[PDB]
Amino acid sequence: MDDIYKAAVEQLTEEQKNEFKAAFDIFVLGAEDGCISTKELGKVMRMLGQNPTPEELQEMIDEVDEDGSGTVDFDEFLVMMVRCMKDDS
Amino acid sequence: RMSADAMLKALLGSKHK
Ligand SMILES: [Ca+2]
Repeated sequence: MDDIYKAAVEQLTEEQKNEFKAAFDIFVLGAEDGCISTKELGKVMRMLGQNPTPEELQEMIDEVDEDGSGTVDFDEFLVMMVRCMKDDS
Repeated sequence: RMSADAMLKALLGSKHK
């Protein structure tokens, strides 16, 4: 196999990053170091037109947690975007 | 949950697409 996600990330232009950087911030509005733990993410949901629970939210974090830290970062989050590039399944 | 497309419209609907 290969890395269709890790590759895209590196192959990102200021045009895209500039967008991702947006959420990253709102996804960590109130963080201590600069990560996510639902507490912050969920905050956006309510605005996104939804509101996931703290027990499930983890999914949005475990979906891109290749460190075992629990929180998402510019490394894990970014990928969280590539995985949801375009819907064509 | 939620597609980047949607998270890009709400969270950051401005300066997008
Ligand atoms: Ca993590």
